[PDB]
Amino acid sequence: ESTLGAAAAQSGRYFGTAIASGRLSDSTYTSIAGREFNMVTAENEMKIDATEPQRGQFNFSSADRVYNWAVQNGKQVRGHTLAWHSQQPGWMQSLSGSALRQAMIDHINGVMAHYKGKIVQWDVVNEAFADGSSGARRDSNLQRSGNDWIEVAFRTARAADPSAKLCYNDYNVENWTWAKTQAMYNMVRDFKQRGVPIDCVGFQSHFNSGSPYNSNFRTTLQNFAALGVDVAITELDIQGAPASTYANVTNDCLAVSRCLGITVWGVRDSDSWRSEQTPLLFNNDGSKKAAYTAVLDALNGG
Ligand SMILES: O[C@@H]1[C@@H](O)[C@H](O[C@@H]2CCNC[C@H]2O)OC[C@H]1O
Repeated sequence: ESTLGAAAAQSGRYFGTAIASGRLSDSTYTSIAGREFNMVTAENEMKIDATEPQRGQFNFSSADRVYNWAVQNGKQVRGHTLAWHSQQPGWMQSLSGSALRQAMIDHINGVMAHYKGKIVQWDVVNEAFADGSSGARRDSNLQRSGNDWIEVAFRTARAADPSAKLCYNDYNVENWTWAKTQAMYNMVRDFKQRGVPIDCVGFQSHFNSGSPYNSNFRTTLQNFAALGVDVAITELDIQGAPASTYANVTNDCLAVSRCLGITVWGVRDSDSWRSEQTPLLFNNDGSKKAAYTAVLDALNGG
């Protein structure tokens, strides 16, 4: 096949991108993204602050611009994200304890109701683990509300939209030997033992010199799949966009039956949150980089 999404679809997978609503007037952006991807994540518009800028007062305008663009262009949508320490609106940042817990639940219920039946995967909880050697939970208002915040978010989501696949998403959890990875593994294992409703694990896959790709990513993906969850590569970007690493990651997904697909975190290098690291598949002018060709060839089986 001639495009990433179509090539992925031949093996039953998707190839997605992050979409920014403010860029939906950019003809190069929309035409390349339209052609190449069959899955969309809103880069910012489905986050807590965007969707609930005042408590109880939802604003889906920008989110729906992304959603509607996706489905008008034949893509499915991953919802990102319902419960996270970052990009909280001010009103939620000030809450703690039981009041925060109620607001977290209310936010999940309101957003999922708006999209009920329409979104195939939700990143219900994002980035709950600390970096480094401890495997501890990240300090946040949510974590301070109790260790059960994650499980409660998942149980809330399962009740709100039983059709959605519920994902836990994080970064620096790709290398099988890292403490953070093992913390996430043991959480998912615990959730499956205690009946907590988790369907998928998202590996953000932000690879760079401080958190480099390792061939053991395939092992990580296999081992999580064996716990009885799907796995997905959710926010892939790679410092310098080396073709070799991009091919390795693609082949790791293709090797694991329950790897649903790959999303890259943007279209052109200049669209990237980390543009200075030139970490994506298209040049600033929209042309294909060497890494594009390596991914397409891997998806096509040679
Ligand atoms: O525009 C930027 C987004 O790309 C960025 O997205 C996060 C990358 C790290 N993982 C979670 C994602 O939501 O969020 C910051 C924003 O400024």
